[PDB]
Amino acid sequence: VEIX
Amino acid sequence: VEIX
Amino acid sequence: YQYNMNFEKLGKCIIINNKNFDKVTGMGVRNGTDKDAEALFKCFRSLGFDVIVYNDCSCAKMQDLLKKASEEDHTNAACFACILLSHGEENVIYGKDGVTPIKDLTAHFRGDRCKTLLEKPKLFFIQACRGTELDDGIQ
Amino acid sequence: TYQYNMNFEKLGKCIIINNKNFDKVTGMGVRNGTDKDAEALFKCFRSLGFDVIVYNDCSCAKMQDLLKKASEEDHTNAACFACILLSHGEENVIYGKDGVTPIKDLTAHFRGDRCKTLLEKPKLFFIQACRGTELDDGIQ
Amino acid sequence: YKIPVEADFLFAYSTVPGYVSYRVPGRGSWFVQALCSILEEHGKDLEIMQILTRVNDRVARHFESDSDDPHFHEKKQIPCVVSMLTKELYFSQ
Amino acid sequence: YKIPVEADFLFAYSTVPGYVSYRVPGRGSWFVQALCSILEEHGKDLEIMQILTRVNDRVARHFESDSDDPHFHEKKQIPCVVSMLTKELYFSQ
Repeated sequence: VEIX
Repeated sequence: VEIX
Repeated sequence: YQYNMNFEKLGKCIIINNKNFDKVTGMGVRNGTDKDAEALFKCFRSLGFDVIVYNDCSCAKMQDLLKKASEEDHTNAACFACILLSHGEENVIYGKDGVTPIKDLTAHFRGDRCKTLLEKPKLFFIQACRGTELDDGIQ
Repeated sequence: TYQYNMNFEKLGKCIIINNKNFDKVTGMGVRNGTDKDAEALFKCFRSLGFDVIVYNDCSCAKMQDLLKKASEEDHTNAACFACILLSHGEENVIYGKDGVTPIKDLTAHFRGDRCKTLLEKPKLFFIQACRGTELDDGIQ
Repeated sequence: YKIPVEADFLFAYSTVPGYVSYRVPGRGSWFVQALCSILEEHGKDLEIMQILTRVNDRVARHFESDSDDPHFHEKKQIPCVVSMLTKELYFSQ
Repeated sequence: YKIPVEADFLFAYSTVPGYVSYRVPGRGSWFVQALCSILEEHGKDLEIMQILTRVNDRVARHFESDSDDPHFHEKKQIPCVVSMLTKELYFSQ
């Protein structure tokens, strides 16, 4: 996962 | 009327 | 799809009724708050809460109150309610002596910090200002 | 009288802002996955009955103007308005490709006094963006 | 297996961020009096968001400031519900 | 006669204030994809808060970020609904  |  | 309400108790209800403030704070007496608090007391009592009303609390006191409730055993409680009646600015609320952040008051009840209210609703009702803007209305 | 009145010619507009690529100066990464967001969203909101419009890689100026102009349209025969924002964000703020702009300024265009044809009508904003850097570790 | 630490909170603010909230020395504050009356009539049969939504409406519709008011003058207020709840909440059964 | 200017807004944030929000490069973001999935199934028969509450539950329960996952080991997220609505909202009829 990546983050906004 | 007063404010909090 | 609903919270499970099958418990011995609905839960604890804390009402903080700050009315008179230290002159250092520069803030007026909050006339009317008593008729709030006792109307609040009957309602939440009638819902089934165990309601306790604390008056003119300091910031340290307010912290202590929620910290202590955090640490109680809520295993037989369905939920928790806290009601704050005071002066306020955005993100912060007034004690008798000054301001304290609302986050700090509520953080004690985070899932990792209060395991007996895990998966249980934690309700905060807040009557206080959140800034100085006025809403003029329309229509 | 406990529900919003939905008897209008159309349900309303759905604005989707699909920010994926950002100017390097902002220090913000490509938001891989946002296309599938945007693509589930228009199919979804179309199916409800919205008039859906998808905008891509908007500047802050673009985002403002776009929502401003939408505010200024005639929503008289519309039941409601929906806006979905897909971007990077920090607390109280959302990213254009160009930089940041506050959520308040974007939504304020639709306040009752500034968009009279959506008066007494629900105004929906869905926001996929970060709001700070804190992480949630979980429990049990 | 796990659950976010910020989950299952609900905040019922008397007003929106940036704004003031009103109190009448004789009768009490707008939010609390609307809240109680709605809880008094519907606390045990309506879901909490329904309750708080009805409270929003009363504060939104039933209250003004006359204009004769020396400081504020015909004003209006809207409360603000913040829900991180994960289930519907009923206060009975 | 009058209505607050900030009234009748609803904000459905993907996460709580101060916190991060998760997006999967293959699939999309947790919040949106939970949101759509529930709207595809229930958009036409559930009230908006019910829908969003169910979204809160799914993002909270159904999602974690795995252990072999670097940067962010088994992490959690909870969305954040801000309602200034004055009525129940159904997307039909």
